[PDB]
Amino acid sequence: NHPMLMNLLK
Amino acid sequence: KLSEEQQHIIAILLDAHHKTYDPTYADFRDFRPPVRPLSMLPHLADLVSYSIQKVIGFAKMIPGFRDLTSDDQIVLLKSSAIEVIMLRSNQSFTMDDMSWDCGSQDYKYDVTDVSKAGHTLELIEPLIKFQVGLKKLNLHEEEHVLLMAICIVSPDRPGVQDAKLVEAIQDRLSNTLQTYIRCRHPPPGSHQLYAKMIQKLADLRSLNEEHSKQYRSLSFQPENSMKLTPLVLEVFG
Ligand SMILES: C[C@H](CCC(=O)O)[C@H]1CC[C@H]2[C@@H]3CC[C@@H]4C[C@H](OS(C)(=O)=O)CC[C@]4(C)[C@H]3CC[C@]12C
Repeated sequence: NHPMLMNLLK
Repeated sequence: KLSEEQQHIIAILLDAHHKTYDPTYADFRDFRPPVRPLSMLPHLADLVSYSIQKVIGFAKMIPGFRDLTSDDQIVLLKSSAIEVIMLRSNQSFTMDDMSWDCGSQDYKYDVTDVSKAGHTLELIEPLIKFQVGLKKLNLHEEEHVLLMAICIVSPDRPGVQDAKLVEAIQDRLSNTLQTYIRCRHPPPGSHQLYAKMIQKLADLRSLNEEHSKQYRSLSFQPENSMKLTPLVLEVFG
């Protein structure tokens, strides 16, 4: 549920 | 004796840290400026938000971390971020004047500065005592970066799915740290050093909890929330 965090991890 | 695998882990975490912690603090200029009530909140919110991004960059380069699910990566970083920020901050912390000295007087933060961002002494007094105890350990950079990586890859964090893989990754790191202390850390500095480092991880859980509590209070009031960043709002909730 954490779009920004996901983006930065990928 | 340090295995080949273990030496490689250390070299990678050192480079990962060098790539994500600028000891000239050049980027601090891009933050909303400091002001010496919630006067320091814009600056410190930006600082923390930036630091969150840097921690994510560090975490990504941890041996084994890539093998975790996306969801697991998310829950580890969400719960670890504040702790790793507090750990990594030890590098700028100086016991001379109990301050974070990030290159210049503009970016030199003392008890009163970091108290002007909505957080009370119930967090700051223990945070500062933490920084003192951690600084007295006189860690080698190798130990510092291992401790941050261990902190991120903790199997007990709330919401972790594949706890056994998280444990496996952490063990590799723990075993590296233990072996490194034995081989490369001279007595007396090395005396119970592993046990004292793991104790710092316990202290950080307590600091995280208190930070959470105060973040809820701070952020309950929309006019204060307004002053944060979208990343901070997402990570801390
Ligand atoms: C300046 C140093 C970092 C120096 C370095 O990296 O070398 C950092 C490390 C830990 C940080 C503190 C962590 C807890 C608090 C978070 C808060 O932020 S908030 C509203 O939740 O988003 C801002 C105030 C706050 C009290 C922070 C102030 C800035 C500190 C002290």
